[PDB]
Amino acid sequence: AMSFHSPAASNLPIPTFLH
Amino acid sequence: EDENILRNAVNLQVLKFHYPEIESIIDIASHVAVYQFDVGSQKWLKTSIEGTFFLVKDQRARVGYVILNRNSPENLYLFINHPSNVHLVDRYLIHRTENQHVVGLWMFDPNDMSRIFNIVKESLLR
Repeated sequence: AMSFHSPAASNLPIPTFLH
Repeated sequence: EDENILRNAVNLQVLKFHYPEIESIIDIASHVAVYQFDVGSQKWLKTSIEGTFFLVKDQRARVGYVILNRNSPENLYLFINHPSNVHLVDRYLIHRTENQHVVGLWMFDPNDMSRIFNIVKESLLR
């Protein structure tokens, strides 16, 4: 279970893994 | 329409040359860039892979996708093994392979992004 010319990688949303 | 037909016939042979297990093209989207999540640093990295995206199926009808890279001989061919492993987040398709292995796809055209997402889900629908 997770939660959160081409764009710079900093624009992508950060995946977060839960336990 | 007829020029596209030939173009897809040629593309499929380019695909089969690199990846002989590919059986057919499901759909296509141009100008897709590939990112990788470095969880050993909690940072996204942009890869050198940018080009045409092809949603394809196995000879066993497994669903996957190829990006033929416009920068180098290094293309990318990945399977989509479970439909819930693909998420549309913001302007990106996020594709998680189990055990914290995450890539992200940016399609130049926003319409390709939500269309491909639906086609991915329907291709795996059972």
